Amino acid sequence: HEYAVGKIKIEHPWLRAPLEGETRAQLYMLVVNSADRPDRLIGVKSADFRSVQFHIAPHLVAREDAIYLPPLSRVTMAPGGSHVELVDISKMNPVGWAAEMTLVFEKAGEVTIDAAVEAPDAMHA
Repeated sequence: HEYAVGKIKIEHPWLRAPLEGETRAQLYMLVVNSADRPDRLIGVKSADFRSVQFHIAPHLVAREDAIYLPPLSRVTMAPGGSHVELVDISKMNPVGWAAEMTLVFEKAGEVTIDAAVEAPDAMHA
């Protein structure tokens, strides 16, 4: 599933469902900036959770609340690598469903995605 707005593409967003009793989960998506100018992912809007923390290379233990995207760049995400932490989850659809959220890019604007809800220990897709 690809989403696109402006020169931004978001490929195959998916998340690990939170473990029973837990309120955090990891989300993974390929973000591509095909513009000759930088962009910034500055917000993730959802009624499902309070906030997000981006963990991106280099220094994956450090977090940030936006992602600066250089021109002609991408962020690849997977378990053990770059990822988004969804923080203070109040509700999440079942495994096999999707979670609706809106991404806000400073230049490209807003796109609503449906991130696939995968098993809590899923490694792909």
